[PDB]
Amino acid sequence: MNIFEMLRIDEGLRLKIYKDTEGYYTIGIGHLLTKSPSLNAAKSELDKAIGRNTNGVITKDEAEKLFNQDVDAAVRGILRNAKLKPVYDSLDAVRRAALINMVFQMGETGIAGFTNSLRMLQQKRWDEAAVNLAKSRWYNQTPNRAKRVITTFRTGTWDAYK
Ligand SMILES: [Cl-]
Ligand SMILES: [Cl-]
Repeated sequence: MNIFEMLRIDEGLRLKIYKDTEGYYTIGIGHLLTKSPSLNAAKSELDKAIGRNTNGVITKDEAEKLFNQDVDAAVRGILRNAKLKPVYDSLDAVRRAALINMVFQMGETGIAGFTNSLRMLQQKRWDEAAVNLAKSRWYNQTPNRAKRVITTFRTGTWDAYK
């Protein structure tokens, strides 16, 4: 298990534009296209992301390519952020994957709300951090995925994912 397999399990793969759990147009491996309500505004963004006229459909290769760029950007965003960096640097390899997952799902700005949990993770207070993480819209909206990420932070293993 690694960060790619992990995120591929949590987001799935769809080759045609779909709407995510929040109702936004997405495609591929959890690649958000836009928050507007317009399917046309989403086809245009897709087109622009792929470099071709897609008509809302892409191939497995194109989805994987966006996925590769999105993980890379998630990691780079963590490393550039003054609040996230130190947490990431303090974590072991498994737990780093867990933080990346959260950033890929919710963006550096969604993660902003986790001030308290991040401090607990930095301190290595696993159980406490797990409790605190769970008191969040995140956890209430996508409980199953939240449980898997949380357990990964609590345990430091990929058990939630075998
Ligand atoms: Cl893009
Ligand atoms: Cl879920």
